[PDB]
Amino acid sequence: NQYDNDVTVWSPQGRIHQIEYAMEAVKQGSATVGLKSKTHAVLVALKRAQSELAAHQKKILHVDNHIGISIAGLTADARLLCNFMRQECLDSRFVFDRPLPVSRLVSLIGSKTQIPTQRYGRRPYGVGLLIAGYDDMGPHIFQTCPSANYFDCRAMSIGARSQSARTYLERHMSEFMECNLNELVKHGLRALRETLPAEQDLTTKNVSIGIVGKDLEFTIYDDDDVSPFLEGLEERPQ
Amino acid sequence: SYDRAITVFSPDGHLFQVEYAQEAVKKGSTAVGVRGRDIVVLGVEKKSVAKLQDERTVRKICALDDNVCMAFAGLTADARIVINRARVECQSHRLTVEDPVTVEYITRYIASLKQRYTQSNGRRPFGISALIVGFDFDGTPRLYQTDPSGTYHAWKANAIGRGAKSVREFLEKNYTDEAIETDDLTIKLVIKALLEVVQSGGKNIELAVMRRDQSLKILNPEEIEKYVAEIEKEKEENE
Amino acid sequence: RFSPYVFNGGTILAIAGEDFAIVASDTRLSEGFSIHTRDSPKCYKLTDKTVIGCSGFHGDCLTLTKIIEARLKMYKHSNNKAMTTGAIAAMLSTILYSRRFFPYYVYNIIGGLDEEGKGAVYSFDPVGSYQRDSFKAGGSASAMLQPLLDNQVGFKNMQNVEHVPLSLDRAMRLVKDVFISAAERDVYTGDALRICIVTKEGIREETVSLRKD
Amino acid sequence: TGYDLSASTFSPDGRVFQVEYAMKAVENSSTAIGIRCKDGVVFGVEKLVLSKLYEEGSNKRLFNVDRHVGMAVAGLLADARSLADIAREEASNFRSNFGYNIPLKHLADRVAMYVHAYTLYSAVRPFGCSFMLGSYSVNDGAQLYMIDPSGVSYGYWGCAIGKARQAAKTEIEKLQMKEMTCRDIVKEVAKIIYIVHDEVKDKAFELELSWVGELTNGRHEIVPKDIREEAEKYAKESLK
Amino acid sequence: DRKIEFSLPDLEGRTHIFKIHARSMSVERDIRFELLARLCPNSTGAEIRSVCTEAGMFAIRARRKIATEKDFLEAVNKVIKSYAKFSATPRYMTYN
Amino acid sequence: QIHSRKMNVSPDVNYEELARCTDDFNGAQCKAVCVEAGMIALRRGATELTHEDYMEGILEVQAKKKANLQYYA
Amino acid sequence: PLLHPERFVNLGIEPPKGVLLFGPPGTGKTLCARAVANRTDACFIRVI
Amino acid sequence: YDRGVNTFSPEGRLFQVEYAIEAIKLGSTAIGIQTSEGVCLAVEKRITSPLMEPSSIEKIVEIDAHIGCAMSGLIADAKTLIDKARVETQNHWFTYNETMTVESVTQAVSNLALQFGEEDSRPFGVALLFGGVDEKGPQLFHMDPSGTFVQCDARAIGSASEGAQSSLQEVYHKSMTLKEAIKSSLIILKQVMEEKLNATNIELATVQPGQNFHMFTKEELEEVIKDI
Ligand SMILES: Nc1ncnc2c1ncn2[C@@H]1O[C@H](COP(=O)(O)OP(=O)(O)OP(=O)(O)O)[C@@H](O)[C@H]1O
Ligand SMILES: [Mg+2]
Repeated sequence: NQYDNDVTVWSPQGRIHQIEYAMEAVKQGSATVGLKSKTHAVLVALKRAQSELAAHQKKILHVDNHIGISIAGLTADARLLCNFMRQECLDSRFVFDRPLPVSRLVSLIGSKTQIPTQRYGRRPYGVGLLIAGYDDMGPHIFQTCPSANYFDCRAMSIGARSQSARTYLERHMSEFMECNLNELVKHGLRALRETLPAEQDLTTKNVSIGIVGKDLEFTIYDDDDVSPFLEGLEERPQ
Repeated sequence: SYDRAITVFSPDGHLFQVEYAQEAVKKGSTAVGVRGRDIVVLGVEKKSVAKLQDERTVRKICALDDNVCMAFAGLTADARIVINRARVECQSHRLTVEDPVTVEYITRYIASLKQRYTQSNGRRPFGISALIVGFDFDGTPRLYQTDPSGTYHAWKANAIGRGAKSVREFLEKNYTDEAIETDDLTIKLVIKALLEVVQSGGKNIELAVMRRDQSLKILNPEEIEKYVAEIEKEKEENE
Repeated sequence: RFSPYVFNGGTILAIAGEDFAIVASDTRLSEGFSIHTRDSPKCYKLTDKTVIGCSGFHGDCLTLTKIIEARLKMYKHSNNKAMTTGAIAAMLSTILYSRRFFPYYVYNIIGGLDEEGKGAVYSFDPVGSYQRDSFKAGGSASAMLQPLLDNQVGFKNMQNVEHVPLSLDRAMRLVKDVFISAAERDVYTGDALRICIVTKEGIREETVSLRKD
Repeated sequence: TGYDLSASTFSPDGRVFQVEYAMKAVENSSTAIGIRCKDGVVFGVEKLVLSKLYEEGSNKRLFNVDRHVGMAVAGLLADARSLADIAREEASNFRSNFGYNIPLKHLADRVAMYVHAYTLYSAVRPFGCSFMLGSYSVNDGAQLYMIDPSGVSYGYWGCAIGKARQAAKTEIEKLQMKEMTCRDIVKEVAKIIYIVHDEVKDKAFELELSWVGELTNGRHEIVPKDIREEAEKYAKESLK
Repeated sequence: DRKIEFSLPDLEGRTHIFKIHARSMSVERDIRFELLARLCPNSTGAEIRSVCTEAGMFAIRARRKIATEKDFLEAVNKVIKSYAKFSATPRYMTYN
Repeated sequence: QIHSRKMNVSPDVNYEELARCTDDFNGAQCKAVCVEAGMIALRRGATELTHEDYMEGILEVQAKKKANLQYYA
Repeated sequence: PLLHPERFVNLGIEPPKGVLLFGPPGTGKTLCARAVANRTDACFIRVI
Repeated sequence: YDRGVNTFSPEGRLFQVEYAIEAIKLGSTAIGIQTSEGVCLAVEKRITSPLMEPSSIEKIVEIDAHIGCAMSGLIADAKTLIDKARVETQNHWFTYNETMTVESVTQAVSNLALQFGEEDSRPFGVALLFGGVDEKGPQLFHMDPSGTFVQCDARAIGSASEGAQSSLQEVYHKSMTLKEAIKSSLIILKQVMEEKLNATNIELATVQPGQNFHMFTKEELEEVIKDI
């Protein structure tokens, strides 16, 4: 147990436990699912209430006109990476006068989160960022982790009880490349409804859906515009 | 268990090293102070001269500016830094803004300087508590107090030091809603309050008053002995 | 030795309407006694209700435009809304004063709609003082346009003439007439006329040719 | 053991266990091998698919440091990304100060001294990475290097980094690598990977082959063995 | 096989505990118990019953046969505040 | 997988995914996860098991529980 | 299991056979043991 | 591992900020209610001495001429947060000629509370209630030492916080009026405090759209209490 105190201290098994504990902070937050077609990349999150009459905490937040991210984990590390995220997006607009390629922006994050996972004096960032974007070669779905690894993927679900969402995505990933937004969005939010206890339903007040498109700027819909998306659904087989 | 740091919390949310600084205040000599109609007054006890020293270097009552006073408790070393720092701020305020310094402004400086002095590790906080009395802000008499946590606060009658709980309970049954006019009556209230000293020798009281227009008027042990005589004159009505 | 400033010419016109705003400029970029191009407009659509014009030294015009467009995004993600017309004029005055001892050689005019739906024109100086006006004309031909608009828009020095507010169609032909007369006597003006109209339904554009000499 | 916390402390017999602990963290990573022929260097990495949602080419371990220099990392992948950016930055200053390409003998010295500096102070820890360096030139030929987490860096003809470090170099040394061409090497690298535990107790894998030498004119790039697919056609015939 | 642990009741537990240990005693029929469950932040079921027994002992210090609200309020200071805190109550002015 | 032979397991459960989160357990604690997961489904009257049913059975072995911790949005 | 020994077998599970109670003192350890001695309908053995 | 802001748990978590949430619990209660007519706000004083001057105890401070405030927990950390919250509304008017919205006030406040160990100290010990009427109407927000920021419709914090919330969720609805919500708020107060409710135990503060002044009640508070 004496090796379980700092980021610097290695173990006699070769595993640093402080990085292994920051993965556990990702499982505290709620579930969120991102996926993409050939032309459209949609990530869908799940709000959580604090009390019975407070507003629900937002998950999806706009970054750039072609980049939007989701969140899972500490809200302190959330806005701290967002302010680093927005600063790098407008520097390429100010210098190069082009939007950033999405694949090389995430490489700046892995260089950003590597220093506080090696030097003493700062904990690792407990955060679960899902990233959707548009470079010149189509849509992308990215995830990160507090071990500073970033994974390109075509579908991903992270957060609380998100293993049941992964099983839905693996047996329907062959259908994702062809279908358009009227069902591609509700292919995604059929995966959230297995990350729920079996007695309540995904309502209009607890879900956010963000869409960025090839000809569409990144747009966040919540609590009023979810009703054209929740129409035309079946119930759970209970 | 867990204290040994000014940055850690208790499992029930406490700062014990900040709370231990208030325990050092209770080793000091008591000093009281009231405000009145025009004349403010503050007195200290427990002089206890030791037969072989000069007594003009053991003074507990100082003036920051021309119309504000100071009385403290705690340990003598940390008071000298706070007094010498506050003389600079109540003089540099006058240079940047041509007004005289209000009694409210100098207490926020002492509290905020003690505030940031508590936050960083490796900085032992001040173990003193102070009384700031001044009828300076446009003819209005006021008195405030401080705390080692760094919370400036306003009372109308105050007691500190080793035995403040008896005196503060004494003044609640004694400070009349009838305002103590004929200001020797208000001075006799303090001498009646300081009569409940730790030994009450009579000649160990150093009362200092201010008539809100003149400078500080340190009382002599002949005028204060006259006020101790009339306190025994009113005590003759018990029989 | 090296000198950091040069004059490039240009002429910017703005008129605050009752429920509209018109911003006009030429597209001639010159230096000394040479013509760089005949297609370089000075209009810049900041928001859907605000257009800015920038004259003077062209290197500072390209810099100052990109600084404002960065701070529009910095306002929005911090406040979940867009800037107003008056908020941009308050922000621009702090940016121009921030280099007080090495000033931008840029004359600025901001025209657009307020929060009530009416026209608003703000004029500037290269150090950062501003005021709200009804019509201003900045640039190289500034002296050739202000006395005529005092006669037609402000109705100054006129007798027995009612003060009808300027309609949209009457304001279009006043803009098209002043730039024809200004391109005759000024050498830094011609080759086109870009006109931007800001209303409650968006921003329209229109291009009128001038003499090419 | 207790006397093994800091990297700036010695044991009573005279070694630092924090360097010893980080070496066998490289042991748990999958096998990446390297080999050079007489006119080139051929890399090869056994890389396993995580579950299914990997998108066929993500998070690769065949980097590209310079015009003629690349890496074959194994171990903690995030720690190798920060270390690869040092070698990208180190080769740029040699260009800007001397005007020509970095020699591989000088490049491995600059990197290994940088790895050495994280094994001395109590504030930082040693790296958990080991990697390869291969290059080719016309005035120097082909070279192949090897850097441990401690910082020892010298040259090989062939190597392996991962679980099967010993189990791969047993059958590397039975090759006549001094005279083969690096087109014949590519079909021979793929059988070394597939002999030792490609998907036996694991789930799945995918082979990556990097490539530098005389046929690329000094360039470093991935193989065109998506073209004609000949590595897997020749190595899967070794089932019996 | 099963590790059942016992913790402290948050607020709804304690308000139910006061209604158990004080239903069989002569009290005023208008008092509230939720104010009492505030003032016992880190307390057990044994400490709550000791407050209920002590409040009746104040009624025998005076000459009463029913318990008032101030009988319980003095009992909280007798049980908890006489032993849990002595520096934080008089020198309290850091928190209001 | 051995001790779960006698129950109604729904066939979307990977024991390799359970070995991801279960670590430093002996053979008997692995049996204890299998016993406790059968009774959690008995609480709500479920007829078969799920991967979520084992994950709550894991935390019950070392006797954990989770709230809304108001850090995590 | 002492009153319905059916649903454990009719689903295919086995009940646990050993329960420990731990926590702070005066919390109610003895009460839960004292209350199940009331409603047991079975052999109950206190052990000193 | 429970004495450091630079150290995680095997389960989550801190274990340092969780202890900072506990420091709010030993404060005084405070209730704020958002209504379409405006935002009312109530607090309890807990005056210790009669010689103690009452107006030197602040619980409602005026952040700006259309934004009020409320606090609980540690008084020493509260005066630091009120200082920049007055300055950040003042810097915004200097560079924009407009009033900063109530939501974006707390954005500036939360950017420094999440800097306790994240520079290159300890977290704070104070929860805050922010009420105000901006261009989106009346607003009511809430924060914490962990920087977690949220909008509430009616919130009660401090001591007696959880016990107030259960009774406060009972009587709240969307179509309230301002004068109804004021007398509804201090029915809750006299049920959660131990002293008899009078004109010296509590103080009020309201804000209206056309009445951006008067974030205080000066002995009209005696009229509200006598008609309870
Ligand atoms: N949850 C509860 N509800 C009601 N009363 C309680 C509760 N917990 C404790 N008590 C009261 O506290 C008294 C003492 O409790 P008890 O001695 O059973 O605690 P314990 O945990 O068994 O102590 P120990 O751990 O020392 O054995 C009991 O007589 C009971 O009346
Ligand atoms: Mg017991």
